[PDB]
Amino acid sequence: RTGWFSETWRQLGTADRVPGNWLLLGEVPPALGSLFDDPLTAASWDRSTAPDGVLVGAGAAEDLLAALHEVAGHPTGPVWCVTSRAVGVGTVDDPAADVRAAGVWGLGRVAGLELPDRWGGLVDLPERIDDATRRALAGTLTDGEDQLAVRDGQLWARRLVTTPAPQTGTWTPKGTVLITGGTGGLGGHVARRVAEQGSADRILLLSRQGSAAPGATELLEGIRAFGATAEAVAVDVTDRAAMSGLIDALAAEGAPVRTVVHAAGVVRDVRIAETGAEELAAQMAAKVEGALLLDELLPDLDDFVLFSSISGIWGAAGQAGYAAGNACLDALARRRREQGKRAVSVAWGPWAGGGMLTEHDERELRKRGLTPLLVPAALQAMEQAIMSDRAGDPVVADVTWSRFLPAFTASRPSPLFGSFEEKAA
Ligand SMILES: NC(=O)C1=CN([C@@H]2O[C@H](COP(=O)(O)OP(=O)(O)OC[C@H]3O[C@@H](n4cnc5c(N)ncnc54)[C@H](OP(=O)(O)O)[C@@H]3O)[C@@H](O)[C@H]2O)C=CC1
Repeated sequence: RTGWFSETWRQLGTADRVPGNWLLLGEVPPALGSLFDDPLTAASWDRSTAPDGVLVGAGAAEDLLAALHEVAGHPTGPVWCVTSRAVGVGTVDDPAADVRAAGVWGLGRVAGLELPDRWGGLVDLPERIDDATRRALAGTLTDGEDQLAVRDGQLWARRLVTTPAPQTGTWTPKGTVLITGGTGGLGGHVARRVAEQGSADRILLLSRQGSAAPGATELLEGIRAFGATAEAVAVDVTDRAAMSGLIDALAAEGAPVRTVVHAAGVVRDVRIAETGAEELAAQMAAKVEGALLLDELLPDLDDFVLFSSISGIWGAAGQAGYAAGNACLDALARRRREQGKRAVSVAWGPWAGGGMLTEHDERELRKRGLTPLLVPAALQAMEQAIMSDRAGDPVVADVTWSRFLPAFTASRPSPLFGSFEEKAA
């Protein structure tokens, strides 16, 4: 049975300062630096002394990555990371989405899994740090929650819960459908689904390999049987000149892009300790910079569909960059909807039937309570997510909680999944 889940936030039921010898990294603003008496910086810290805590001010995943490299191999107290505009609590005073800040949370969750005894947590604060905000943070740093937000002086804690699955009509995309990563595994399944519907004029499969991609010839032949024209174009989704050229040429033909499905991306297994800034950027490029470029160049679309991952929802060891990029996608969908435009980001669990996952990957996933979604089930859930009468960003995965939770929490407890614990209501 296909699991549908969503992020939600629980309002929790405060100090004037934070005692001790703290190390402040990244950009900690003056209204927070003043909570600490004589705090250390990266420059002033004598690495032989263990600070009582670390506070990292991060605007993007790279900032948190840099801070974690600074403290690697040195004893410190808990490492806490503060952001702003990184999460949407669902209150009236929620700020507008900051795509790059959201990446901090994707990476930070992975830090919790890789460095379970060292990682403190994430706190999202309002942009303007008033006295109420100062006190909420101080109480948090002085006092098991590790994914927190401050809104109107109150603390909220992040949770993952079930939602209802949308019950919708049929997805019938029209005109030109652009599928980035379209010659890949999931891209190909989506391409065939679109073709089968018989609603579109043109299906464009975009990837760096284009028509030179393995399997592309057979994929295109199969699509071309159904009525729409189809082509594979060899284009880097991060290349502004190439992307703008393609989009402009289609509009000039009277066949402008009307739907985007963004499945371009890469996945690597590299611990934070082994991930440099350049590699982090390479890991995030197609997924994040591609999506941002698409959003910019295509303000008027019927649909803008981002293929995200459970990695950006709850994290996995070795997936810092992958998780960060996926968290960015979820934020971009929120941002685009705030601008009055259609967008959905579906945070998928593993799929069966090819792509990123090898036969062996699939068997290890099942071990930790993740069963690959069958392709028909996944595609149906995709249609449901797109055609939903209400905006949301769904998490869609086949999770067996009795196996998943003990594996996920083996090295570190997780209040995120409270609703799946023994006797949870
Ligand atoms: N398989 C799964 O279980 C899961 C997949 N996802 C997401 O689905 C998407 C596709 O996954 P999947 O089909 O498995 O993976 P694939 O590797 O099969 O497909 C990825 C595609 O992205 C393309 N790509 C990578 N970089 C660029 C770039 N700079 N410009 C244009 N295209 C690029 C690749 O082609 P090329 O190298 O030719 O450029 C390839 O076609 C990914 O974004 C992934 O994160 C999410 C959750 C689960």
